[PDB]
Amino acid sequence: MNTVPFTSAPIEVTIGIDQYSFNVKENQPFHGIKDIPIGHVHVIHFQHADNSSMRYGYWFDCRMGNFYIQYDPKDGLYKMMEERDGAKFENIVHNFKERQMMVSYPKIDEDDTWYNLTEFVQMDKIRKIVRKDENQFSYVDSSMTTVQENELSDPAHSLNYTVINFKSREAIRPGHEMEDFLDKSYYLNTVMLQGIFKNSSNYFGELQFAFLNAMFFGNYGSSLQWHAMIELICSSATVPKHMLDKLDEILYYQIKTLPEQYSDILLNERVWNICLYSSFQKNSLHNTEKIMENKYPELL
Amino acid sequence: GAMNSSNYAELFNNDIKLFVDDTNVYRVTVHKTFEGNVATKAINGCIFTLNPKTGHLFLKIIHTSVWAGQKRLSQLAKWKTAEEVSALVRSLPKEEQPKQIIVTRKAMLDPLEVHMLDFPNIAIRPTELRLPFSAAMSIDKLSDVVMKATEPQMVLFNIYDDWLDRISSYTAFSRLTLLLRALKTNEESAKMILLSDPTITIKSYHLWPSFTDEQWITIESQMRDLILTEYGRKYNV
Repeated sequence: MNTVPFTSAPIEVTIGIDQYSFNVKENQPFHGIKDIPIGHVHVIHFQHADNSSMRYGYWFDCRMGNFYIQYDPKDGLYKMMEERDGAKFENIVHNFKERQMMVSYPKIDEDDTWYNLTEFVQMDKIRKIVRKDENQFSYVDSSMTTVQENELSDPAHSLNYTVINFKSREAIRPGHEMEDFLDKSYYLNTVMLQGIFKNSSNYFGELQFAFLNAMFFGNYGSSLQWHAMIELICSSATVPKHMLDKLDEILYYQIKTLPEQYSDILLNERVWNICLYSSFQKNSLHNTEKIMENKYPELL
Repeated sequence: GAMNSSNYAELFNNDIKLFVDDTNVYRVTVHKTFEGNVATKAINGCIFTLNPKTGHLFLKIIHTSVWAGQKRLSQLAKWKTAEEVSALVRSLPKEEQPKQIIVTRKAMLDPLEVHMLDFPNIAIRPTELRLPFSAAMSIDKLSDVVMKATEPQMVLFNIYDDWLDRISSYTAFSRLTLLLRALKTNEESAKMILLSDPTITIKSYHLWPSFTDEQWITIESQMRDLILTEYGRKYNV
């Protein structure tokens, strides 16, 4: 069980940790989150009471260091930092617990939700999408744009997701124009799986990370990336059976976890109706299809 | 973006552009089989690729042999159209390649775009105009060359004959589309109007009769009257 202490809470803010969140009042004595499960990535995110614009947050993994949060009154936001003095850090953590000023990561023991949403997400890959190599943790916010979005402006702040484009030379072998555009199996399996991602777990990891960024920050480019990676699979006639089964599980827990009130902007009608009902894999997403119909029949 | 009544004069500026119409690419007859089921028989078709400024027409003849053993022919037709248009562009010298291709049906956008990936600076555009180019097989000489073909064949024509010696592109295209609209709404009457007078002949190297300027006025008036009449009959107005 690991801990992320907070130096203070000077401004009124809603704090999230993974799918949980807590309201904290201006200069309430809040000093961290404890009992955070080791073994998965995590995200701690913020939304100031005064600016329901710009949700922001930090991906991290407690195995990679001792991290803590500190409000910065110049930049006006809660910053994640690393403490390198291991002794000085257990000291702060232990004194804050003794005073009981820390909330407990509130995991129900039956609940695999977070595992299921992050099964394939690995910190190492996050730090390639969010390049900032002097920190072990990664910042994301509502307004950050992706590399593809930038192509159609500041690259230091870009989400370097893998660029997918169905009408590109990459996607289309010369002489197989019609074949490849109607059956993306080539693009999926050779170009993307074998070529760029190397295996399905990295692909699933990027898909899951894109969804989580869309959900927690309303990051629109991430929503686009998540839909594109689903569509690439659902629009391929030839998919390894281990991928289809896992995809149904992945999407199920993602649809299950979304706030009900957000289905309008986060869920692309065309892609979902095509994946569930028109595509090659229309019949391979039984759990994802059952939950979509029983929760958002409108969008369909 | 899309082509409409507002940006109509762009067709006649000096940016090379082509219209592509695929409506006659996949042509069938529908008949009854011995067991009483329905079957189709393909006949020869053509891609109608036209430069509206110069009148040059690139009539690509689609031989029934193309369909042999293929499924989802109506879908395939769109891809074969885009394949052949792309090959036409590749075959032309750089300075003759179009800057825009305007497809008369929106279903052609994705096939063409995909086939034209090698030409990112050629813009593929839809149109909101309701152009009459499907009636191109009502022009006797075009229908004749399509139906006689025994192999894939490209045949070149100027669809304006020699009109441009005497009128502007704008006026030529309005005449062409008026003639085709008429032939589409009522071929039999349209063709009657064109040939009634046996003393007005079609040159061997032309598609339409050698009307004088005054005779074209009478013709155009006669085609307008034909079109408006058929409208009242269609809608009871």
